[PDB]
Amino acid sequence: DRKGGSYSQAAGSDSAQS
Amino acid sequence: SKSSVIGWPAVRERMRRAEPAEEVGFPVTPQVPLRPMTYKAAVDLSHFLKEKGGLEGLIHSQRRQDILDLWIYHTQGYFPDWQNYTPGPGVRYPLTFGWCYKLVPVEDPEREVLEWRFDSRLAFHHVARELHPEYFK
Amino acid sequence: SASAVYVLDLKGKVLICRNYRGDVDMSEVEHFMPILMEKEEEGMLSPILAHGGVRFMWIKHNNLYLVATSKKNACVSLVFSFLYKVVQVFSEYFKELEEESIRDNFVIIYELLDELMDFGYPQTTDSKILQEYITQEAPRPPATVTNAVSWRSEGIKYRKNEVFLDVIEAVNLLVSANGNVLRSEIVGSIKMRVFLSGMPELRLGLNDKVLFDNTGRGKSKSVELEDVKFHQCVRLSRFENDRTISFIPPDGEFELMSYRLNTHVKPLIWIESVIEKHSHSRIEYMVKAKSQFKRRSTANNVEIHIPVPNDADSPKFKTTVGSVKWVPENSEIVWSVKSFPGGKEYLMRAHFGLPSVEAEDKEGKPPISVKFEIPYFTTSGIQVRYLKIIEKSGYQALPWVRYITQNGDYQLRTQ
Amino acid sequence: GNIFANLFKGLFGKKEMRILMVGLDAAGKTTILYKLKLGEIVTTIPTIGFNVETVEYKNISFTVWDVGGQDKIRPLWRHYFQNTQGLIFVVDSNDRERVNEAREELMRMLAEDELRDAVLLVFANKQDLPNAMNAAEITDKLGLHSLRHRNWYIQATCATSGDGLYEGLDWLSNQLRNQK
Amino acid sequence: GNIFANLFKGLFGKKEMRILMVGLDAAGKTTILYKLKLGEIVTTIPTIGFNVETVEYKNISFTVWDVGGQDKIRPLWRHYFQNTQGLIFVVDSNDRERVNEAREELMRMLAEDELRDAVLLVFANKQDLPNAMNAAEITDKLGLHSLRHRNWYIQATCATSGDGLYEGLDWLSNQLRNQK
Ligand SMILES: Nc1nc2c(ncn2[C@@H]2O[C@H](COP(=O)(O)OP(=O)(O)OP(=O)(O)O)[C@@H](O)[C@H]2O)c(=O)[nH]1
Ligand SMILES: Nc1nc2c(ncn2[C@@H]2O[C@H](COP(=O)(O)OP(=O)(O)OP(=O)(O)O)[C@@H](O)[C@H]2O)c(=O)[nH]1
Ligand SMILES: [Mg+2]
Ligand SMILES: [Mg+2]
Repeated sequence: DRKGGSYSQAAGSDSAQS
Repeated sequence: SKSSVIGWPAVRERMRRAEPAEEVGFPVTPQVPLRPMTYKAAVDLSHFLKEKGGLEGLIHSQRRQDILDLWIYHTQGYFPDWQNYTPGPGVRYPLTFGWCYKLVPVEDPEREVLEWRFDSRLAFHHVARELHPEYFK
Repeated sequence: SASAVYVLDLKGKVLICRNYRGDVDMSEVEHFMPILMEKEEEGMLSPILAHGGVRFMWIKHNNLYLVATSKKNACVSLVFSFLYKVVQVFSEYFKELEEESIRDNFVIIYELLDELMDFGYPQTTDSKILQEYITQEAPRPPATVTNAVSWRSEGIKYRKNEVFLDVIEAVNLLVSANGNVLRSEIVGSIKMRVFLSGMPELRLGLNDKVLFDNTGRGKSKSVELEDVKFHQCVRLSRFENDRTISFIPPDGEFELMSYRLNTHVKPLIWIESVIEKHSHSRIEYMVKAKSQFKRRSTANNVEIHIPVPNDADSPKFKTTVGSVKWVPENSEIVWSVKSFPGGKEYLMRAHFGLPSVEAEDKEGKPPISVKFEIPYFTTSGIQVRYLKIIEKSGYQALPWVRYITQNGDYQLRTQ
Repeated sequence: GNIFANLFKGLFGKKEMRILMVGLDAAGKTTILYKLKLGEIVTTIPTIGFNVETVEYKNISFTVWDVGGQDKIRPLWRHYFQNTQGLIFVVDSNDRERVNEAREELMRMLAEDELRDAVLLVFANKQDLPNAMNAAEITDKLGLHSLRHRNWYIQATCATSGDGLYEGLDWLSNQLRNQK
Repeated sequence: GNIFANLFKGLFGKKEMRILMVGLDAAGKTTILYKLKLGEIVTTIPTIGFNVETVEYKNISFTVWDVGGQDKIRPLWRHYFQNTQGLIFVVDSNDRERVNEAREELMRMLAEDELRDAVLLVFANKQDLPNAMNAAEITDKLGLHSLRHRNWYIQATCATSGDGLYEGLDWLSNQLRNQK
C-alpha cells in the first residue's frame, strides 16, 4: 500500500471514441 | 460473468421502476482500473443485454441510461460515456463504435419518446461516425 | 541579461561566483549585503536589488542568496528562469542546498556553471543532459541536446516498462473572517514517473470538458481546467490543434500537465473557531471541525492549525477526536488528527491563562490553516481516459497513476 | 440468513437514536446540550463551530450535535444535515428581537427536502424570567401547528433549573423510537 | 501510576491553601496580616506596594498577600489576582465616608471573571469602638447576602484585641478545604 491513493492501471486511449 | 449476470436483474428492475419521463465527493475504488468501453466490450455488453432482456424496447430515459451506465461502470470499470446516443431528431445511433444498442422514436427532440433497440449492424457499421465525422475526430 | 550569477551566504560571504559578461565588477557583491540590510530595516527590500547603474537581482535560497548582478536592461523574467533552472540543477545534483555542498563540490560546480550559460545566455538546462556530460566523480557533449528531443534521451533500456503517475490535487480555500470563502481554487497536478526502455511518446488522454465537447461526449463528468500548462516534452501544436497531448515522456519523475481552475464546491473540511478570550484573564478556543468531504474518503494526517495567543501560557485542551499539541515556536495550537473520515465532527475547547501585564504592541490575527490530505479522492471528478504509450521497437507498457487530494492554501481568516 | 444475533442484541437494548442541536445564539442550545450530556450549568464561550456530544437515556444513546446561532455558523448547519435523523430547534423566548430570526432559521432548516425525516424539536429556552412565554404562545408565534408531516412539540426547558429536559428527551425518543 | 507518595504525604498533612489580603486603607488589613503571621499589634507605615506573608494553622499554610487601600495601590491588586485561590476584603466599620469606597472596591474585585473561585472574606475591622457595627449591619450595607455563587461570611475582628481572627481563619479553611 501507499499513502495518498493506491496506484491504478491506466488505459491506452478512449476505446469508445474510435 | 457471474457478477454481471447478478447485477443485470437488479439493474433491469431499477430501470423499470424509474419512470420513462445527496453525497458529495468522487470516491474511487483502490487499484480498480478505469478506461472507456471498447468496441468488443460494447458489443459483448449489448449482446448480454439483448439475451437477458430489459434493454431492447425499453423506454429510453436519462435516469435509466444513467443508472445503466453506473451499473456498467461498477461491474466492469468502463466509463459511462460510450453509451451515448446520436443527435436527433429521429433514431439515435450508439456514440461508441461496436455498441449494439441504439435509441429510436416510439411515437422538440427532448419531448420525443425514445426506446432502446438492438442494432447488429451498429457493431459493424459506423453509422454514428458517418453521420458526425467531426465528433469522431 | 545578468552580468554574473553568484551564490551568496547567510553572512554575506559569496559561496561561489561565475562572471558571464565581465561588464560588472566582482566587488559590487560586497555592497549587496548592506543594501539588503538597509532595505529589510526599512521595508524596501526586494529580490531585484539596484546598486547604481547595475541591478543585483537576488533570490532567497535555502541557505544562500543567489545574487545575479546585471548591468543593462536584461530580461528579468529570463534571469529568474535561469536562476530557477540553476537551483533545480543544484538540487538534482546535490541533495542538500547549504554551505556544506557549496564548498564541497566546487570543482564540478564551476564546470556546471560554465557549461550552463555563456555570455549571459543559458545554453544547458536539462539535469539529465548536464549529468551525462559533467560529473563530480569528460566525454563529448550528448547528441540529445543538439537533437530536437532534449527531454527524452535515446538508447535507454529497462527490464520493465512501468510508469507511476500522481494525480496531485491542491484544495486551496480563502475563507474570510465573515465565514464566506473568497479564493476557492483547486490546482491539478498530473506528474508521472516514467521508467521504461527507449523514448516512448506518451499520448495523454483524460475526461477533459473541452475534449468531451469537441468529441460530442459533453454529457458526463468532465474536468474543465481554467488553466492547463503542458510539460516541456508536451507538444503545444497538437494541444492547440485538437487537444492531443502527445509528447515524449522524460526519464524519471516529471510534470506533464498541471490543471488550474476555480472551485465552486463546498470545502472538504469546514472549521469554525470560537475565541472566548477574556481581558487578560483567560482564553477560549471553541474550534469545531466538520468534514464536508465524502464519508468514503478519510483525511489522513489532518492538522488544523489554530493560532493561540503569543503570550498565552498554561493552556488546556478539551477536544473529542485528534491530539492537540501547543508548539511555542509556532505560537499556535494544531488540531492534529491521524485519520479524519469524511463527515466527522470534531469539537475542541481550549482554555489557557494570560499574563497580567498587557502586551506593548499587537501581534496580528494570522489565518487558521489546516493540513488535511485525503488520498484516493477526486474532488474535481476528472478521470484519465487512456495513456497512449507507443515505442518504435514495440512493447507492452503497464502505466500506473494514483489520485492524491491534499490541502493547499486552505486558510480561514481569524475573527 | 439468521437474525438470532439481532434478536439477542435487541433483548438487552441495541437502539441508540440520534438528535440535533440547532437554534439561535444565546438560546440555551449549548447549555441544553451540556445538561443532557453532563447535567450542570457550565459557562462556555460562544460556539464558533459546532459541539458534538452524546447522551444515553432509556438504553438509547441519543447523540446531539450542537450548532451555534452565529451568522458565520448558521450556514454551517447543512454539513451536519447529512446522515442526521433528528433536528432540535432552540427558541429564545426572552429575545423578542431575535425571535423572528430564530423563527426564520427554523423555517429555513425545515424547508429542506433532506431534513424531512427529522421531527420538529422546539425547546422553550430561557424559562427563568417572567417574560418567557408559555408552551402555546411560542408555538403559535413560530407556527409549529401548521407544519404538516412533521412531529413538532413545544416544550419549556430552563437551562438554570433543568426542568423540562426529561420531557423533551422523552418526546424525542417517542418520535424516533415507536416500540415497547 | 502510583499514588502511594501522595497518600503518605496526606496522612501527615500536605494541604496548604491560600488567602488574599485586600481592603480599604486604614482598615486593619496590614494589622490583620501581621496578627495572622506574627500575632502582635505592630505599627507600620502605609503599604505603598503589597505585603507577602504566610500563616500556618491546622497543618495548612494559608499564605495571605496583603494589598494596600491606596489609590495608587488599589489598581495593583490585579497583579496578585493571577494564581490566587482566595480573596479577603477588609472592611472599615469606623470609616463611614470610606465605607462606600470599600464597598465599591469589593464589588469591583468580585466583578471579575478571574476572581470567581475565591470566596468572599469580609472582616469587620476596627472592632474596638462603640461606633463599629455588628456582623449583620455591615453585611447588609455591603450586600454580601446577595452575592450568589460566592461563599462570603461576615466576621468581626479587632486588630488591637485579636478576637475573631481565629473564626475568620477557620471559615476560610472550611471554604477552601472541604475534607475531614
Ligand atoms: N443564566 C441563564 N442563561 C440562560 C438561561 N436560559 C438560557 N440561557 C442562555 O443560554 C446561553 C448559554 O450559552 P451557550 O452555552 O454558549 O449556548 P447557546 O445559548 O446555544 O449559545 P451559543 O453556543 O453561542 O450558540 C446563555 O448565554 C444564556 O443567554 C437561564 O435560565 N439562565
Ligand atoms: N489602634 C487601632 N487601629 C485599628 C484598630 N482596628 C483597625 N485599625 C486600623 O488598622 C490600621 C493599621 O495600619 P496598617 O498596618 O498599615 O494596615 P492597613 O489598615 O491595611 O493600612 P494600609 O496597610 O496602609 O492599607 C490603623 O491605621 C487603624 O486605622 C484598632 O482596634 N485599634
Ligand atoms: Mg452552543
Ligand atoms: Mg497593609
